[PDB]
Amino acid sequence: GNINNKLQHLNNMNNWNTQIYNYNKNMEIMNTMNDKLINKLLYKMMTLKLNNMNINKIIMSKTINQHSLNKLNIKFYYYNNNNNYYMNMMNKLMNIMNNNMNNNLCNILSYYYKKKVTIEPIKLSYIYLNSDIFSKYISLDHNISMNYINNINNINNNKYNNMINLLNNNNYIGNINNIYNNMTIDNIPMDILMYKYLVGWSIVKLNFI
Amino acid sequence: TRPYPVNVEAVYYAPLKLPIKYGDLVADIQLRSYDNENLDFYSDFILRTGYYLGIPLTGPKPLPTRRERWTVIKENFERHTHKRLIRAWDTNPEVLQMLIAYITKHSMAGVGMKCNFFQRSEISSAVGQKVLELLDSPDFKKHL
Amino acid sequence: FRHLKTLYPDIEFVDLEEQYRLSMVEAKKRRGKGAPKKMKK
Amino acid sequence: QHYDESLLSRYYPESLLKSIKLAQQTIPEDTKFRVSRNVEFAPPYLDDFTKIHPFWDYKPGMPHLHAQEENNNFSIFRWDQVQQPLPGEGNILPPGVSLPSKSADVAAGLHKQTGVDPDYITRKLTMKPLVMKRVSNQTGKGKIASFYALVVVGDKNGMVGLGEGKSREEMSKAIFKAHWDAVRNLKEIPRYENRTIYGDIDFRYHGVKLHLRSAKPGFGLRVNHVIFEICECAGIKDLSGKVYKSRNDMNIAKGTIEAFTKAQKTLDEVALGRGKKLVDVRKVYYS
Amino acid sequence: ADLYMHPEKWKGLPPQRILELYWERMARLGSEYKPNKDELNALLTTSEYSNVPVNDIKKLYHRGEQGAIDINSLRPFMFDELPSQAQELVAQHREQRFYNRLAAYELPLLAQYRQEYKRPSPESHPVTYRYTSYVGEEHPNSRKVVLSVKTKELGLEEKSLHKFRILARSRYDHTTDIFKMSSDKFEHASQNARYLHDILQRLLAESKDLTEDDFSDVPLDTRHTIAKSLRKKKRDYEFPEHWKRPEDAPKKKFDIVDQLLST
RNA sequence: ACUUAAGCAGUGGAGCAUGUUAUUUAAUUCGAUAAUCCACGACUAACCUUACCAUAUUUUGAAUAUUAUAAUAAUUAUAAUUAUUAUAUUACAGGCGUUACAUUGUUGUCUUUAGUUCGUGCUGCAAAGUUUUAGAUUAAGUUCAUAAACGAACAAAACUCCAUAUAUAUAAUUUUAAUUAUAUAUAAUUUUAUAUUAUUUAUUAAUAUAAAGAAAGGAAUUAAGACAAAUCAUAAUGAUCCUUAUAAUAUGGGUAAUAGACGUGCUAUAAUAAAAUGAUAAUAAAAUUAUAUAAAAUAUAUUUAAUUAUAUUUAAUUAAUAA
RNA sequence: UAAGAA
Ligand SMILES: [Mg+2]
Ligand SMILES: [Mg+2]
Ligand SMILES: [Mg+2]
Ligand SMILES: [Mg+2]
Repeated sequence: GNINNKLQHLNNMNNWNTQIYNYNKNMEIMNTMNDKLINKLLYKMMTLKLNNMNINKIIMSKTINQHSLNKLNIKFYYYNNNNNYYMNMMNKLMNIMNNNMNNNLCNILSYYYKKKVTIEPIKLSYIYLNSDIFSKYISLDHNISMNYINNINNINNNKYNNMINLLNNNNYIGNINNIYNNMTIDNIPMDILMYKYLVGWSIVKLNFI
Repeated sequence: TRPYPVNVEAVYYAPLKLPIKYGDLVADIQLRSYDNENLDFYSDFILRTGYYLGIPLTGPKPLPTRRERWTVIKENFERHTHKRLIRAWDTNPEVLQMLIAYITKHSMAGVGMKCNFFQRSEISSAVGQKVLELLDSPDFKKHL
Repeated sequence: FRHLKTLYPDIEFVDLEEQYRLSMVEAKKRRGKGAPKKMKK
Repeated sequence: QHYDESLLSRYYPESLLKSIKLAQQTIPEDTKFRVSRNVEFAPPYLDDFTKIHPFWDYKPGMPHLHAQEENNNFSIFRWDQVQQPLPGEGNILPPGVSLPSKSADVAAGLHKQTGVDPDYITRKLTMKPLVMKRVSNQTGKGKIASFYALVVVGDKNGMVGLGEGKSREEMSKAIFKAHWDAVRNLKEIPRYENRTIYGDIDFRYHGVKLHLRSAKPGFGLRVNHVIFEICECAGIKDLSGKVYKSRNDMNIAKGTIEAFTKAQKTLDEVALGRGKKLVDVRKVYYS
Repeated sequence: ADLYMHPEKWKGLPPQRILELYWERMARLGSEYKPNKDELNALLTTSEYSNVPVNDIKKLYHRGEQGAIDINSLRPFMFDELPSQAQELVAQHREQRFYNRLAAYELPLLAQYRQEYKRPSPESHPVTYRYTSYVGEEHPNSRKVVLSVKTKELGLEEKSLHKFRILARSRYDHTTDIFKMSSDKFEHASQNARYLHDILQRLLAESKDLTEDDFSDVPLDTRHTIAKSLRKKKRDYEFPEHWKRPEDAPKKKFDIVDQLLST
């Protein structure tokens, strides 16, 4: 769980559903309450139907409200379920989230918040990739760690070897291309990423490692 | 083999800081967050932006973390306000406005910002407006 | 929720809570346990 | 290091030369860079950030906190698919894992555990369950039921084996373990002419008294049903016999195999032990 | 740009382009969307791109998902998607990469806007105004303006300087020589700044008007400053000068290797 | 081994405050009741809060939906549809009504958590068993060792996190507390050497003495059973009851009544202890200040002044700055 | 030419 690396630890900011700091505490309390109310509204908005006997129940996680200085971004994960020539109901829902010209949801929310609002829906293809969605749906280890540790040791040793080779052949060592010789986006990122695999479950606590 | 120019190399190193020439403080930027990660990342980004804009910026001075505490009757909860200070020196108002606009445009989730601007310069009522109305009303004017 | 019918008429949303409340109201009214008629002037 | 715009034109897009020029003009080439002790800005690998990666960068036209488009300019209209599928091969299969019959698994496991041939097990052995029971144990938290399976396996060529398996969950698992055990217990059964037993056998196995008698060619398997299944697996074709005292199926099954292996002596063994020639009269009558 | 709003011009183009334009039309118009024959013909042209019959695509075009109907869960995990928890880390890295690309290629462009510092002369500009801005917030304190000046930099004669300090009262701090006053009584900072400027003008005019009273008999009251100073700890002590022992300081010892390496 | 017992340090007969109970009351809103004891929540009850009492007053009410009307904007080709707001319409809403209204859940307390399953292997015909072992050691599962058993998963431990000590970075040392702040990293679950005691004989343990160390504390983190709980104010669902009233509003009253009884706290009953005074101001930490905070000064009590309490006036600070 | 089952 390397804290110095953004692929190897969850940012502590992400363990709050409302991610905000306002110098004006009144406004911060108001924004927290707004986020809770909008989450309840969005939950109400995830059930659709194409006439009777055609009910469709999208399952969304809790919203993640990212408040920045000039914008709010409401990110949420969701789970759903010849097609090129019409729009199914879930597509219509998401398109009213952002893409409609006249009365899209983010403009109305922008008035509610008095700051720009965007909505970021993220589809999850399985239901056991998110404990919240898995719970809302069922309402209606050593070897992997060893491989991960081996990869981390290999990357560290690779950088060390690179740097000593530069020193052989102040603190500024040399050009970046040689300090990071075999250290590319095509091998390092996915090998250092954490929480790739579900290693345990208890039906709703999902353990990802 | 592949040329990596200086701008890309600078991303892989600590941000550069321009020297302070007169020591005229022109603004201080206080950043606050309930976590320290986004706060420090954003502070580094502000330093980079300021360097390229030509602004001497000292650095994200650590300021005392405020602790708030709540007891639930005996479960303890607390909230930590982390605070960084970036001061700007020897810069024109317009460049500094550009800095503030740019870093506002590209701000991070959960970070608030207060900006004090110091501008050196040459030397050279609702109740009251209602009290008059009440006193010029027949109910009060009759006793006077 | 009620505004959604006017903003997005080509989407027909369903309020699960409201539908459950109506189903319970009709179920009580089938057993004869429904609310009496409110007195009127 | 500072580079000629001539060289950079060949390696970097046209729209990026301006920023590189301005950087090289604003950063003196003597600049000494320090690494940051506590804040990591660049990723842990090398990247010139000229290419938008389909997975590791925000998808263009997608709303998010740092989306630079306006609200009325996002270019994602189809929400049925994951917008950013995984990079590289498109999967995160751990090394040593495979993507998502019983005789095959028994054969593989037993070849790994004992070095026996899987092909022989899969293509030349036939299993036949003999007894399938629910036994139970009384424990302080109630009755715990177990499934018990006794099976026999053989190749109809003088090799037979009994196996017992036991499972608290499913009969499939108990039968699988019984099949495993039976293959592990494979023995060689003496047979006269590859069809019957050499003489007669009067064998006691615990409470079971077995009386087996060799039979003529064309004579069937006129025996207890458990013994019939064992004979079918072992390649015994002609046999007569009777069971006395206990007629427990498990004990019959187990004791008939000791009867076949221990209470039989081949003609060769007798001849060599006694130093005499044992001649089969019918074998010699027909030349 | 608005080609999706003009289905007439979809004639031609790649079939995938026509599909994207059709989807954009539906997404943007929402319920305001309505059938248009030219769009339907453009989609008939794509009928070959996707293995769908002409009749079926016209049926779906007219009756939508109803037409589709008229014509899982707990699946095995194919290891082709990440958990949302790992997707949070991927998003953290996407944010990092976005900022790195900004720092690589857009921040250097800001170097065009560098200006040389037009240092206002301290003698000419001795008054400092402090403004406050809470970025992205409606904070009541953003209207506050603070005016500070060192009184000896006001161009006052001694009698007028004394009168200034006497009239400033608690706003004047004799220890630092700082006259400071703040205003947040007006809704906007510009009003508060002009108000503070006007107060300063009245104070200076009265301080220079010695024709009636110079207040030379009134000494300078420093009680507010004493009360202020009692609330801050005063570490006003230094190591005795005569206790110092430079004789005891370590002396650099000659080292031949370093000198022969500075060659 | 909770508990007891012992020892140490207290508190403890009064007044008051605050609870509970009893009685009283229009109301004194609510809380226990299978024989030791025990009805006992308040991060603020003048109005509000409030749940209670008295007297007035409201009647589709706070919701959602249907159906009409009356307008108001948009669109057709002038009426019309589309919506928004009001009025009515009745399904209803509403309920600090019911636990003698049942379920789950959750919460509390307690017992057990080096143990439970699974997989192989082995023993017994088998149900079953998995064997040394009723192991050693520690305050402790603590630390170890061992066996036809060996693993795995969880659990425990390690780990982690505080704190402590140190290094780097940051601060143009006037936001000063650099004796500081807060990011990152390191450290220990300490280690070595003898001597004496014991030993399962050392490469063990304890004690003592030396040596190096700043090193001496704390928190969290899993399940399984048992019982309790409706201020379960830790919910949801269901059942049942009221619907001009068990819902809703206003005015005042009560929750503050006083024979008792008890719990808790505060102030005392004087000299190892109370009082007064102590201005270049002995010596803190942790908090708070945009639904504020209140400096210095002046005036009165008031007596040269000080102290103390108010008033007048609001300086600075929305804060490492000022209070 | 000797079969067992509940
Ligand atoms: Mg009251
Ligand atoms: Mg009242
Ligand atoms: Mg009801
Ligand atoms: Mg009531």
